[PDB]
Amino acid sequence: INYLVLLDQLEWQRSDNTNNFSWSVNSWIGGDTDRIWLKSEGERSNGETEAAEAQLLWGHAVGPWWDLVAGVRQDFRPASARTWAAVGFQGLALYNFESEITGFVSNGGKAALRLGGEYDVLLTNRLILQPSYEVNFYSQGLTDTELGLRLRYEIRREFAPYIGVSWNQLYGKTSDMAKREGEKDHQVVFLAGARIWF
Ligand SMILES: CCCCCCCCOCCOCCOCCOCCO
Ligand SMILES: CCCCCCCCCCCC[N+](C)(C)[O-]
Repeated sequence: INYLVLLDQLEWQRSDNTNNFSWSVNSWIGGDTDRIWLKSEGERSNGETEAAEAQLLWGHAVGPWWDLVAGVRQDFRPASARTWAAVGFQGLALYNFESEITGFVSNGGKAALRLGGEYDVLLTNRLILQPSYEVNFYSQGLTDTELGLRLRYEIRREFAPYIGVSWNQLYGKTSDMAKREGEKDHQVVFLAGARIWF
């Protein structure tokens, strides 16, 4: 009936001797009370997609801005794949906020939880500063946090180039493995990209 295509982040990322193209896409299709969400979010470098993740979710409205979502998450790595059942809650109001809390369950008793949010701070009607956060837990369990700041200029409302920074931290076993591989367990990542929706 209607739809929204929101390519929320299409961005090249630069940190310590790393470089990738990353994406975060969060789109939906349907009616006023029920919709199908298509989410996708991933990284590639050197023509090799290092990692990709997709979710297909039924969203049922529970109030003016919030949906209950239930569906499937599919993770891809070059030599492996993993399927999760997903259930959570998703809020979205364009030019205001997005917020999500989703749990995931997979075969081997594996569970995960993701918290995320962003909100728009209008500097002008077209220059918009967007702080964001994402928190990931895994249990077989806090694994990682990303605190972002993206400054976009809406040329068109449909094409908004931006620059930004993300403060990324690892925790616990993920942090210990990072250090064991000779790497810091935190990064400042620099971003250039575009936000596109229609
Ligand atoms: C509030 C905005 C913070 C601005 C931080 C500075 C961003 C500077 O970098 C912008 C251009 O670079 C972005 C990432 O680079 C792409 C990765 O590959 C490039 C290879 O050089
Ligand atoms: C279970 C997740 C909790 C999310 C908290 C939601 C905030 C409640 C108020 C925002 C809007 C609620 N509303 C109006 C959609 O019903």
